[PDB]
Amino acid sequence: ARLTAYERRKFRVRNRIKRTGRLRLSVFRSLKHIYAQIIDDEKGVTLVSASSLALKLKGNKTEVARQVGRALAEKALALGIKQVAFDRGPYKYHGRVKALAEGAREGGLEF
Amino acid sequence: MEYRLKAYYREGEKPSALRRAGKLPGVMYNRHLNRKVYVDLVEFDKVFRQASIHHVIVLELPDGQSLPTLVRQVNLDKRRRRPEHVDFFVLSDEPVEMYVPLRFVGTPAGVRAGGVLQEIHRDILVKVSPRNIPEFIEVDVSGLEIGDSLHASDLKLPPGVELAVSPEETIAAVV
Amino acid sequence: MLMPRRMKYRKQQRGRLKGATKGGDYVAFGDYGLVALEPAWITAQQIEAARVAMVRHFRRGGKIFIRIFPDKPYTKKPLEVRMGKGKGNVEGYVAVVKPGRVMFEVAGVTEEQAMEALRIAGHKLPIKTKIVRRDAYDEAQ
Amino acid sequence: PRLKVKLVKSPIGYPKDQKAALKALGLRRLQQERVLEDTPAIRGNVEKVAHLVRVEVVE
Amino acid sequence: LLLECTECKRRNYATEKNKRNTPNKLELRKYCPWCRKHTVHREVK
Amino acid sequence: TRNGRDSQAKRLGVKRYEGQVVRAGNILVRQRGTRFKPGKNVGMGRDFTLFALVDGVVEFQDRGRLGRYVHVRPLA
RNA sequence: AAUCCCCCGUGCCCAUAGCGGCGUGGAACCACCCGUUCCCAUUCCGAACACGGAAGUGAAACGCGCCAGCGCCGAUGGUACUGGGCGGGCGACCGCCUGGGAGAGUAGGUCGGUGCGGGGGA
RNA sequence: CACCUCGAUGUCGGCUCGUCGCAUCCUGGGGCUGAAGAAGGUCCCAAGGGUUGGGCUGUUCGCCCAUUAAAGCGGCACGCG
RNA sequence: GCGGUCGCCUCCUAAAAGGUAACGGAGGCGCCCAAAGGUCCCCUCAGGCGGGACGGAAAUCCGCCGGAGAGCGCAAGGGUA
RNA sequence: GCGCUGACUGGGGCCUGUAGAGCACUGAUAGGGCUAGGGGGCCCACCAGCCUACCAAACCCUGUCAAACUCCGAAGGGUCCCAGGUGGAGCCUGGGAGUGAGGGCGCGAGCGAUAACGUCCGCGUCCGAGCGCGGGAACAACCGAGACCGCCAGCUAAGGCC
Ligand SMILES: [Mg+2]
Ligand SMILES: [Mg+2]
Ligand SMILES: [Mg+2]
Ligand SMILES: [Mg+2]
Ligand SMILES: [Mg+2]
Ligand SMILES: [Mg+2]
Ligand SMILES: [Mg+2]
Ligand SMILES: [Mg+2]
Ligand SMILES: [Mg+2]
Ligand SMILES: [Mg+2]
Ligand SMILES: [Mg+2]
Ligand SMILES: [Mg+2]
Ligand SMILES: [Mg+2]
Ligand SMILES: [Mg+2]
Ligand SMILES: [Mg+2]
Ligand SMILES: [Mg+2]
Ligand SMILES: [Mg+2]
Ligand SMILES: [Mg+2]
Ligand SMILES: [Mg+2]
Ligand SMILES: [Mg+2]
Ligand SMILES: [Mg+2]
Ligand SMILES: [Mg+2]
Ligand SMILES: [Mg+2]
Ligand SMILES: [Mg+2]
Ligand SMILES: [Mg+2]
Ligand SMILES: [Mg+2]
Ligand SMILES: [Mg+2]
Ligand SMILES: [Mg+2]
Ligand SMILES: [Mg+2]
Ligand SMILES: [Mg+2]
Ligand SMILES: [Mg+2]
Ligand SMILES: [Mg+2]
Ligand SMILES: [Mg+2]
Ligand SMILES: [Mg+2]
Ligand SMILES: [Mg+2]
Ligand SMILES: [Mg+2]
Ligand SMILES: [Mg+2]
Ligand SMILES: [Mg+2]
Ligand SMILES: [Mg+2]
Ligand SMILES: [Mg+2]
Ligand SMILES: [Mg+2]
Ligand SMILES: [Mg+2]
Ligand SMILES: [Mg+2]
Ligand SMILES: [Mg+2]
Ligand SMILES: [Mg+2]
Ligand SMILES: [Mg+2]
Ligand SMILES: [Mg+2]
Ligand SMILES: [Mg+2]
Ligand SMILES: [Mg+2]
Ligand SMILES: [Mg+2]
Ligand SMILES: [Mg+2]
Ligand SMILES: [Mg+2]
Ligand SMILES: [Mg+2]
Ligand SMILES: [Mg+2]
Ligand SMILES: [Mg+2]
Ligand SMILES: [Mg+2]
Ligand SMILES: [Mg+2]
Ligand SMILES: [Mg+2]
Ligand SMILES: [Mg+2]
Ligand SMILES: [Mg+2]
Ligand SMILES: [Mg+2]
Ligand SMILES: [Mg+2]
Ligand SMILES: [Mg+2]
Ligand SMILES: [Mg+2]
Ligand SMILES: [Mg+2]
Ligand SMILES: [Mg+2]
Ligand SMILES: [Mg+2]
Ligand SMILES: [Mg+2]
Ligand SMILES: [Mg+2]
Ligand SMILES: [Mg+2]
Ligand SMILES: [Mg+2]
Ligand SMILES: [Mg+2]
Ligand SMILES: [Mg+2]
Ligand SMILES: [Mg+2]
Ligand SMILES: [Mg+2]
Ligand SMILES: [Mg+2]
Ligand SMILES: [Mg+2]
Ligand SMILES: [Mg+2]
Ligand SMILES: [Mg+2]
Ligand SMILES: [Mg+2]
Ligand SMILES: [Mg+2]
Ligand SMILES: [Mg+2]
Ligand SMILES: [Mg+2]
Ligand SMILES: [Mg+2]
Ligand SMILES: [Mg+2]
Ligand SMILES: [Mg+2]
Repeated sequence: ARLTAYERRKFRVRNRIKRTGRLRLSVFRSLKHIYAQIIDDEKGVTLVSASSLALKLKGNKTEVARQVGRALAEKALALGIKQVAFDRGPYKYHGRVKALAEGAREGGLEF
Repeated sequence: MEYRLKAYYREGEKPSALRRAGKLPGVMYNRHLNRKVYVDLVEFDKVFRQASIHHVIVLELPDGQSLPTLVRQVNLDKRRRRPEHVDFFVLSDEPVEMYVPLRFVGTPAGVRAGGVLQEIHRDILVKVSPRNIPEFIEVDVSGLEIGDSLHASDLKLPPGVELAVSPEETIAAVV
Repeated sequence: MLMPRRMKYRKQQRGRLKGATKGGDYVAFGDYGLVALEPAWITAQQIEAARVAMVRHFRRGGKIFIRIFPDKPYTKKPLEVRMGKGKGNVEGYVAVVKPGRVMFEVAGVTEEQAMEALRIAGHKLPIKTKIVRRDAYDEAQ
Repeated sequence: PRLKVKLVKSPIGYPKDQKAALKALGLRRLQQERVLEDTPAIRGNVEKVAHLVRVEVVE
Repeated sequence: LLLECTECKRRNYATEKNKRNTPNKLELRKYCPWCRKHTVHREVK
Repeated sequence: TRNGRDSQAKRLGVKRYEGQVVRAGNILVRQRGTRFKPGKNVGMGRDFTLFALVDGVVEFQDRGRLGRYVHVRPLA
């Protein structure tokens, strides 16, 4: 069994994003935590990091997400970065993935 | 069982020329070294007829040395089916891979007078120690039976080492 | 005589014969063989006449091999006609044979016998030939 | 290390791009010698007509 | 079936093409006029 | 004879090679399938036709498993 | 921050990183897991997707190692072919010079390498 | 095939007159024979000469009658208006 | 002349850019689809083995194996999970 | 009119799928092996059923073939850049044309019969228009060689030197 709905859906949505040219607001979410990474392709380089497992916070992971959401803005917007795309990878734009995006407010956005 | 050759060294000189001068181009190689040489065609032929990638050639060669080499490929030009380049493989202390003749021994093998000898492979690929090198291999069983088959693990297999893949293959049958 | 059943395309160009025997080429089934010295198209009806000549001079045992096969469609107009309007028409099949190739090749017979058969068999061919035995060199595999 | 090229065999019946080289050099007549700068480009044409020219090395 | 569908005033006639006997209804769909902008557009003649 | 037909040669292929200077618009490759894929600053039309999106120069990229790519690296 | 080890992200190279066998890892990460109230769900199924949780397990997955049976990569010689230049044969075709030079096969090689960013260590 | 000839190279057969080739029909000379003899078969040498008259059909060709040492095959713009 | 052909697409011929002829080798078009169109979200085939009432080579189902040999309205090619 | 951009050549990048080879796909294909089912030959006619001296799928070896097959793949060719290259070179605008019946040869193919002084394309060349000169006995195109004029001077090319 080569490649999986996971790996597939992952490329599918992520490949489209990488065409538009913008900086990528990649979102990896785990069972316990949710992390966020602003990457620049063609330079193969990350610019602004913002995890929850790095901000040692907890209590309802939909609300944690938004926090690490707003956390990403602050750190980033202070580096000039304003406009970006927003990955979303394998995750449907919903719950804590949608939450973090809604948190990414106070920083460029359009999402 | 022991065959002497001779040899020389190559660097320049077009193989075309050597060829013209009765000499037969060729390379000498193994895990450690690789160098181009040339034998004498008239000489080499005499040896290889009997040698034949089955037995070991010692290869004299200035340098006074005497190198344990099997012949692992003979390129002969199709137009005259004569050889045009030999490449000699030199042995060291590490199990090699080779072809060993198959002394079809026994008899008409069961149901005698008669049956079918069914000759498949006058050789066989074996991973063996460069030290002990079987001159051939006894292939008897008894024999034998009618419509049977000596696979491969049924064969003698002297204290060389073992087979070379192909656990199950013809080698014997009567029909 | 001897044609290849089911063909993707009937009627094929003709190409040249500058080759030198793709291979081949080194005997691989019998004790003796007939090798092609010249390039030619060998006709199924030429092969069948070479085969028979041997099985015949072998009492009936015997053990040919042939090794060449007529897969090339040979065409030819209906004569008494002029160029243009379709192509040949197919009147048989040939095997392409450049020098080096081993045709036929026999086994399970004496030498003064196999060699006499191969000679006969050779007279049925439009090219010059050569009889071989098979030594180490042949064991090219 | 200037080169001395000299037309010795007629190009009547040779490809047109070869008559072009004999031109790129400046050779117009048989037996004509011409001494040119020995460079890669200038050698290209000299070896292209290598069968019609005779080359010597000069001061 | 060559088709020429129009708007709903001053005509218009921005022609398209419905091939068969189904769609066989009024064969209408929302389109845009050269005049104002985006209106119903129905099928006729 | 039942044969005799054929169609007009479609003059397909690459139109700009690597290290050629192009301009926004210049079509860079005419092809049937996606023999080449649109890279950086390279669009591709409904007939799979690749063209410069901006001015600049032409460079090719063989991403092995990922196929071959035509990029228009700017300079504008 | 330096160097380094492990882990999670994300790239790049695009099989020497792959298949398969064996062995390992749960403190931390990750997964599975525990539930289906709530957002949201499955043309049926909380399998998936999704949320809220965390007792348990590294069985599955994944990560890391080892093994060359397969897969993959693969010279060096030597040929085939051939720019250009010359010969030869009734031909079908063949040979020489000078430059370029495979394919198969042989010796071998390989069960990864590395960029940026995190978390944890020394 | 379409190369000279369409500001013309008259086309079958017969007649006439030939001439040449030999892959020889007869005659001369041979070898082999499954050649007793006589008579044949088959192949070799040999082109000097010879190689009939009729019926039928425009015919060439062929069938046929009567013979013969034999009733030769071809080329010469299917020789020759 | 008779026959066949006459425009368009695909493949080869075509000599590794493009182009390239013949009464050269073989096929196809003169439509079609209001969804077979746009976008967003999900999903991944064909086969092979084993398993399972009526189920048979093949209807639907479960298991493992399966990088594309399936599919993409119709020819061929290129393309594509 | 512009004027170093030209053919050709050196270096560099990119494009290609032929020659050759290969058999991984599409097909073709020799022998052997092992086995779907049938030819069968038959036991039954309830399971069945044994054997393969004809097949023959796949599968495995050993062997091969292909314009419309390619896991491979040269040499070459195309194009751009930077250089050399001053040439009856190049480019731009315009006046005048003629040609739109080609032919031989070499090489690469198709057609044909691996026939034609055949035919149809491709790349080259000459004749065409060099039926001017030398060689090839004589001979448009094979070899040599591009004839401005004169010389009772010299060196050579092919080819030759009884
Ligand atoms: Mg071979
Ligand atoms: Mg000449
Ligand atoms: Mg309109
Ligand atoms: Mg045509
Ligand atoms: Mg075409
Ligand atoms: Mg490439
Ligand atoms: Mg990772
Ligand atoms: Mg690969
Ligand atoms: Mg593994
Ligand atoms: Mg364990
Ligand atoms: Mg594991
Ligand atoms: Mg624990
Ligand atoms: Mg714990
Ligand atoms: Mg585990
Ligand atoms: Mg893990
Ligand atoms: Mg290799
Ligand atoms: Mg080499
Ligand atoms: Mg190689
Ligand atoms: Mg290792
Ligand atoms: Mg760190
Ligand atoms: Mg004429
Ligand atoms: Mg003509
Ligand atoms: Mg006149
Ligand atoms: Mg007159
Ligand atoms: Mg006679
Ligand atoms: Mg007589
Ligand atoms: Mg007598
Ligand atoms: Mg007599
Ligand atoms: Mg005589
Ligand atoms: Mg009359
Ligand atoms: Mg008569
Ligand atoms: Mg008559
Ligand atoms: Mg008479
Ligand atoms: Mg006469
Ligand atoms: Mg006549
Ligand atoms: Mg006459
Ligand atoms: Mg008259
Ligand atoms: Mg008359
Ligand atoms: Mg008509
Ligand atoms: Mg082309
Ligand atoms: Mg299935
Ligand atoms: Mg089943
Ligand atoms: Mg079943
Ligand atoms: Mg497909
Ligand atoms: Mg299709
Ligand atoms: Mg296709
Ligand atoms: Mg396809
Ligand atoms: Mg200049
Ligand atoms: Mg140019
Ligand atoms: Mg250049
Ligand atoms: Mg390729
Ligand atoms: Mg070929
Ligand atoms: Mg194959
Ligand atoms: Mg097949
Ligand atoms: Mg077989
Ligand atoms: Mg081919
Ligand atoms: Mg093709
Ligand atoms: Mg390769
Ligand atoms: Mg070039
Ligand atoms: Mg170049
Ligand atoms: Mg310049
Ligand atoms: Mg001019
Ligand atoms: Mg002008
Ligand atoms: Mg004008
Ligand atoms: Mg005209
Ligand atoms: Mg014309
Ligand atoms: Mg022409
Ligand atoms: Mg011309
Ligand atoms: Mg010409
Ligand atoms: Mg002539
Ligand atoms: Mg030649
Ligand atoms: Mg000819
Ligand atoms: Mg002609
Ligand atoms: Mg020429
Ligand atoms: Mg004229
Ligand atoms: Mg002349
Ligand atoms: Mg001229
Ligand atoms: Mg004259
Ligand atoms: Mg003359
Ligand atoms: Mg003369
Ligand atoms: Mg002359
Ligand atoms: Mg002059
Ligand atoms: Mg002069
Ligand atoms: Mg003199
Ligand atoms: Mg001389
Ligand atoms: Mg003379």
